[PDB]
Amino acid sequence: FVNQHLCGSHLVEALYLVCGERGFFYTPKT
Amino acid sequence: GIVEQCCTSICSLYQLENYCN
Amino acid sequence: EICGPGIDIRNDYQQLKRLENCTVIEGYLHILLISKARSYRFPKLTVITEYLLLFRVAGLESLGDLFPNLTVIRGWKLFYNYALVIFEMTNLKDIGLYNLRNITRGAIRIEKNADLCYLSTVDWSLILDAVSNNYIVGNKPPKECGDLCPGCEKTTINNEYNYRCWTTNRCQKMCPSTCGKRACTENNECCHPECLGSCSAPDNDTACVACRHYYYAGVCVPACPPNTYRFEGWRCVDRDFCANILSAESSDSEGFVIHDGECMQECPSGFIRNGSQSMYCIPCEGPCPKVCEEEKKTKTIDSVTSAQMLQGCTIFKGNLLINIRRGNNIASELENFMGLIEVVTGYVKIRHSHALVSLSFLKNLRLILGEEQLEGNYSFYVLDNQNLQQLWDWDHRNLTIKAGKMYFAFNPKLCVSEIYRMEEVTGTKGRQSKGDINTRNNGERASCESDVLHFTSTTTSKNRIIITWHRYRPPDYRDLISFTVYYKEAPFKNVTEYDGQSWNMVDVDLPPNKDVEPGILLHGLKPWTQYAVYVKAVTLTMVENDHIRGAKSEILYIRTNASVPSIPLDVLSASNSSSQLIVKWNPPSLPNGNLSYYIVRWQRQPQDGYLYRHNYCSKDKIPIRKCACPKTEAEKQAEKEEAEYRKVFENFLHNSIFVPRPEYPFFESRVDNKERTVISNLRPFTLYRIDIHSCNHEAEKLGCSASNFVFARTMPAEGADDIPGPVTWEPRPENSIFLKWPEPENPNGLILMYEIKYGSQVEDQRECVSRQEYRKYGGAKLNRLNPGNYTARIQATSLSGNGSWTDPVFFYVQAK
Amino acid sequence: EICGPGIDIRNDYQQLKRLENCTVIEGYLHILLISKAEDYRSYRFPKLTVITEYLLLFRVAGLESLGDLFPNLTVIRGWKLFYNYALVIFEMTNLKDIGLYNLRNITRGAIRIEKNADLCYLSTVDWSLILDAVSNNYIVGNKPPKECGDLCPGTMCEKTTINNEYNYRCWTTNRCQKMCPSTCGKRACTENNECCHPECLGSCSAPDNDTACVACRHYYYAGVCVPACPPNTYRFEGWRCVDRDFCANILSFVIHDGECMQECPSGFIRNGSQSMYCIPPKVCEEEKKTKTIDSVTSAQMLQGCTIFKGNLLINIRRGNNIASELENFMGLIEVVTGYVKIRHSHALVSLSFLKNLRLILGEEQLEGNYSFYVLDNQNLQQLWDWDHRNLTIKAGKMYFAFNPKLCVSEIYRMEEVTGTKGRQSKGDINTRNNGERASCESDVLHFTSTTTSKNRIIITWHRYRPPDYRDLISFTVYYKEAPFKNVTEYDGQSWNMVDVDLPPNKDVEPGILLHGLKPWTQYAVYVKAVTLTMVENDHIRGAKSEILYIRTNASVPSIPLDVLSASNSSSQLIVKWNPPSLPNGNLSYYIVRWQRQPQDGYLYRHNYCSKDKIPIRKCACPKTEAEKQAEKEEAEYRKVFENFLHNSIFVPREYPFFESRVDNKERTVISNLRPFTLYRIDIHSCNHEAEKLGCSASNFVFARTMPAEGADDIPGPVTWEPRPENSIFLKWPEPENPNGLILMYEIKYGSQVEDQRECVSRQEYRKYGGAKLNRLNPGNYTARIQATSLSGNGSWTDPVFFYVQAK
Ligand SMILES: *[C@@H]1O[C@H](CO)[C@@H](O)[C@H](O)[C@H]1NC(C)=O
Ligand SMILES: *[C@@H]1O[C@H](CO)[C@@H](O)[C@H](O)[C@H]1NC(C)=O
Ligand SMILES: *[C@@H]1O[C@H](CO)[C@@H](O)[C@H](O)[C@H]1NC(C)=O
Ligand SMILES: *[C@@H]1O[C@H](CO)[C@@H](O)[C@H](O)[C@H]1NC(C)=O
Repeated sequence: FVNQHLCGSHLVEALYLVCGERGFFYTPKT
Repeated sequence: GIVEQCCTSICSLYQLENYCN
Repeated sequence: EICGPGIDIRNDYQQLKRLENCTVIEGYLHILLISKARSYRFPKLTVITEYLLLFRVAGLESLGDLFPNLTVIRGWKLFYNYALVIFEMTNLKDIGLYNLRNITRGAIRIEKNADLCYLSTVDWSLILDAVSNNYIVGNKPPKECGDLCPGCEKTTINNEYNYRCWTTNRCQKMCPSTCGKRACTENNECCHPECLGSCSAPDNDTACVACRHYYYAGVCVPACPPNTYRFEGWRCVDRDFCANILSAESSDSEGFVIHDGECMQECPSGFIRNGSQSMYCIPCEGPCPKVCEEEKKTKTIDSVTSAQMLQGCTIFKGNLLINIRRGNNIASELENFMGLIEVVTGYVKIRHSHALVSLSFLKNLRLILGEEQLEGNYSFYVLDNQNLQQLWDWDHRNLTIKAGKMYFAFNPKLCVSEIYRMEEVTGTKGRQSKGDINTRNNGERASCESDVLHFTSTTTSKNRIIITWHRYRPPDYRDLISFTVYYKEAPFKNVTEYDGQSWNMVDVDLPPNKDVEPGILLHGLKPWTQYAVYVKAVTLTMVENDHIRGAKSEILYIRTNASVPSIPLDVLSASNSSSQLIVKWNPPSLPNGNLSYYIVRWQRQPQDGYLYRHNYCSKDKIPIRKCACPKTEAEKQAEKEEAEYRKVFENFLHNSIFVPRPEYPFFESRVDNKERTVISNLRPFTLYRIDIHSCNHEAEKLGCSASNFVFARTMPAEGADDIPGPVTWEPRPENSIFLKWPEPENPNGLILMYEIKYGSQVEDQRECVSRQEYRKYGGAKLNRLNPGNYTARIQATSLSGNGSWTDPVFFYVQAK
Repeated sequence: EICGPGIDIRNDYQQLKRLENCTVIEGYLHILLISKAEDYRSYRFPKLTVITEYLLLFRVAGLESLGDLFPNLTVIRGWKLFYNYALVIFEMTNLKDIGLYNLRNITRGAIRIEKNADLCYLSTVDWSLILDAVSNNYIVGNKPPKECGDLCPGTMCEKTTINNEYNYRCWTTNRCQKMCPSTCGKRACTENNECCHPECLGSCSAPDNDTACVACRHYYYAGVCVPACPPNTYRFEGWRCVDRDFCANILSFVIHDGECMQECPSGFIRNGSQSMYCIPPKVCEEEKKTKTIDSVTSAQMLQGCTIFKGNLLINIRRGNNIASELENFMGLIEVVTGYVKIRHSHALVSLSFLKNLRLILGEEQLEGNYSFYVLDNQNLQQLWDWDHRNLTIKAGKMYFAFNPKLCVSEIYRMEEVTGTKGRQSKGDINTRNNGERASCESDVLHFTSTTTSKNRIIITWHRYRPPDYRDLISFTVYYKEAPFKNVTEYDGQSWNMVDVDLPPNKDVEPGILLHGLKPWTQYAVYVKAVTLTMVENDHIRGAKSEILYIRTNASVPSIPLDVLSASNSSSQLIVKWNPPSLPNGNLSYYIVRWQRQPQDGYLYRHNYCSKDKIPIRKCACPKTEAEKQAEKEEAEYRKVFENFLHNSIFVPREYPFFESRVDNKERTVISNLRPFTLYRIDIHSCNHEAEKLGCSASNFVFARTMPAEGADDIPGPVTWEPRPENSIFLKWPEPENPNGLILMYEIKYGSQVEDQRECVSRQEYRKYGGAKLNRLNPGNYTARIQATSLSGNGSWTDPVFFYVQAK
């Protein structure tokens, strides 16, 4: 994570590095 | 949308634990 | 009679007859497009002040037919720095002109004269100083020319020495060294020092053809007495004469003036007239007042040509519009024609001027007096300039408007902030009102605030620069698309972004790594210069109308490196006297530094061995005949639009994916200040090689330049090659005679052969003796001579020509 | 099976197992963010054949090619879309080839493939064969073309004209693009390329059997494809028809016009008697104030709404025919309660699609209180306010700017229909940017007179008297060089503009003098009057003259270029040249003149046996400023003369000039000349008017022909006679015809070996016809002779035998 403004590919990479595995979802069940 | 939180404002961690492990 | 202004004589000889009575021509002389319809001679003409020109004067074989007595071309005004032109003289077989003695000013140009021989048989260094600037091209190849003039003197033409001659019947007469730099008459009697050309009598100022400095009442004078004034740079006249001449008819036609003793049609730059239709220029306290005015109340300018009429005006007492719809590099020429206009009494208006990006071309406007203020009292008014970016409002200029408010509308690219600053400086600080100068449509599309890039590092070389700047992150990193860099040659520091575009472009692209500060290499420069450089950032502004900015570094001035100087130009040398040389050359083309001095080096080149072996008493020759500019339109939209159509899908994916939980030695010497050096203590007849180096202040470290070279031969030692002693004769059988004689001790280069002139009653018989033959025998044998007494002479042919004949040799042959 | 709504596979390759059974999906298919990228080839799914909505793949880092996952995906119906697209493959960091080799028909949407680092085989497959409107596809940012290099096996593979190219077509390195010949035409086809029934779409398991269809190009029911599904069968999700047993049990439904829908449409409403009755309004809801529209995905959210209580902003950047679809979704809107705006809608050519809009109530307005706003529509040629249809704005301002192709009168025409003139200043409806490239209403000015010369044109036009004479302010005259008549007013403003003012005298019609034109050239000219477009708007009539073509008369040209000559064979001389620099008209021919220049009588006066002089020996780089100045100066120099050669020099039209004229070519040969004799070659250069005005001047050269080898040799035998003092006279004939001249003769002779050599002058032979060799030593002798001509030494004569008696 960086305290700068996150956007685009940088956003996706930072999001992965923050969450990692088994934590990140989009729910069709909703 | 997530961009309006992050591409316009800043997104601290507290705004991002919601869907991490 | 002194002919008047320039004669032109085209379309027939019968108009050439005008030249019959006058002995001096004032001004040029054009002879154009004649065609034979005949013998004409004009022995009156002697001096042509200014130049001469001939062009397609068909049927003319030589200028020696017309002007046998042309002696001086003073060249006071020149034809593009040429004092003589002979162009496409299709039938001209020789220049002639055999009495031409001096061309005071300018060079000579003789080209495409398809049959012009006798080009290099003239010592041009004896008629004119700057032989380097001459220009001879395309004429008949001198190699196929005859150049067979009688046989007269000869001179050392650079490496070669040979006869000099104007035409087949004449030689280029010159004075001897006894008179030195003085003029001379035909019989070599030194003339009056203030005399030019030939003389009727020696050392008499009243007997000359032309006076080098000045002429007055038939008396050559260095500077004519006080109460006389210089006229046309060769003669003097009284004060009242200049007052009685009227210049060419014109709105400004007036009498002549007197300044520094010179009589001129108008006052010189830096001086102007007093108003009494005076005859006295005066100091001009500063700039001088013109006061141009026009016929219209208002001078409309539609293009450069219409502004040309203001060319040379300073104070325009009238209104102005500018309606320059289109045209290239207009501002650069408006600077020349109109930039000096410094007070406009009316108003100033610009409309539809889509060619102007800056009003800098009005360099020195320091007042708009507003005598013609418009509705609402407007005196400065610009409307619908779809390309205007910068009024004349740099930190380094001021302005003042006496009266009348301002108006600006439909200027898409003009910062409203810039016009605020402008109205602050112009003194009209608070006269206007909100509606006069609107904020809606002015500058609506200007990137009117910009971040600053920083140059992190710089790297310089001769012929290359390597430069880098920090990584610019705009708020949203996809907005930056590329970098663009500008540079130009700038020897001074008064430069700005809006100087025409004069500016070069490169197209560095965003770094492909993510830990490397960008950078560019500028290649193809030249040393010791001072280039200017600034960077900008191409960025995607769509809906960033108030989100992103541009970037702009400071104009940063840097100077490449220092090379070793470069070659010396036009190295030319002659020998005025034996054992001395004179050398002249021109500065090197590329200093690569502030020139410190030059270095001259000479070595005695060996005399060729080729010349020893061959028996020229037996030989012959023959005659004959028989990286890109991708700007285009890709860059405008085809890469801007296509990177703001991938930044608006990506913001539809992430927003419907992510959901959260609730032979000889070399010498060397050094010249000081001027390109000239008289070497002394040389051999009488030695060929030299000269190597001439240029060394700047930085060449002490880098070494000196490459050597431009020329071969120079000294004048032969007079009388050195004549036979030094008496000849000896001995009898031989078969009524033969053997002759032995001494060789010269110090010959001019070499002794090639001997010629024996002999006979019983008259010396009809002649024989050639080779140098090798003399070495073997010490002479030659004459065989089977008829009985009787005989007398003979011998001649030795040295490299400098034939020597002097011997004391006649008396001998006899008996029958038995 | 028939999968339920949508299938979102994510988190890890394990969950992808949810597709293990499924053969057709009534929903989108998302494969996203499988970050582990490890299991990769551990899963396969041959069941899937038909997807009724789009298909999306995003950052599945571990996959190599979709051919491993979905071998039999046959039709992607695209009944919905993902931002105008039915198939999206984005940021697939490790995808090398697409695959999907059985895919044969995409119905509705386009395709976007983007930012795939190493996806080759893009554009190597003819997309027009799989879907229509290839112009709506968008492939960019992929691996650069030249890097990998597409190939098929043996590259031996199927072919067509890919766009304008012609090459193999490759799904992947192992499989060609399975395509069957054109013989089937519109029909589908099976393996071995046999045409099936016209209701099969894509593949087909048996030839010409309805049941064998993999998918149905119209509808599917009871395992059989049918152009229209049976009676009492209600079209559902646009690919299958069902009955009340189904639609009654989906989780919250209604019926109408045979479609099974979530709600009744506009003009029909629920009837409480029975749920099926959509008995004969519809409102979209708002969450944002500004409901921006950029794509059919966002426009489709409005489908069927009668009243939109929000704000519209339209930003349609691209789309070849998007206007067709927007009509079906938005065409049923009649009220927009908020403001309406447009922005960079460079795709809209007409607002006609908003079929039934009536009111813009302006409950909310932009900054500055604008209720209808239009800006920078680079292609908006037409508004929808034709007099046939009404548009009522209930409050607020208008505004218009930067509408390059919208003709301004149309805005005013719309301005009338709404009756809203009394709310706007110049800036709002200015003419200085809104509409300056579209034509229409215009009086016609009549050119009363024309006058032309070689360098000037004078024209006059009738007095335009508008309904108020004060409206006109000036006349503007446009002209440009136009060799061909395919010219229009809007060809770039190359068009020179000139300003002319109506003369104060009202009895004289205006006119202009144009100067500085090229002679003999076509110039286009038309006239547009300038009027004060205000107060009565469109009633300011405007005027435009027709485009008029004028050509100014003519004059003369220039000469032959690169005149050169040489000799290849005796009596022949080859001559070349080029066209002149400025013909200033149609060239016609050249003229060649030639003349003998004498053998040098100047030269047979010299005694070459006498003294002769000693031989003396034996990505365009830039441009510096100074340069610019330099190559300017030379320019002024060479221009100073040309205006001299002119003065219309006008050539009306020892040995004389022989003459001939050139027919077709800039080279000519003249033969049968005197060998080795010097000549002159002179050439003029002519135009089609050189027959009357005279032909341009000459560029000339000289030539010496090839000598006849041995012609300089002695033409006969040598003769010898004795002479006193042991002397010998040799008499030989002179060469009748020399190679330019006879210069000299040389005799080599000797007693036992021909050591002796001497030089015999030409004049000596003239006096005596020979030479006397005098005072020879006793003994026999031999002797040969070499005349020297201008072409070099001849051949040596035959041996000459003579002797000297000792007694
Ligand atoms: C800048 O200074 C130079 C002096 O080197 C001068 O020639 C020039 O006119 C000045 N102004 C500009 C715009 O270059
Ligand atoms: C696939 O079908 C089989 C057979 O009915 C069933 O056992 C299995 O659970 C199904 N798998 C899924 C993921 O529904
Ligand atoms: C795909 O199928 C649709 C069904 O209507 C048809 O309109 C379209 O022409 C087909 N395209 C191709 C390339 O066969
Ligand atoms: C402009 O709109 C605002 C908000 O709807 C309204 O309050 C105001 O009265 C309007 N007129 C103005 C600002 O002149």
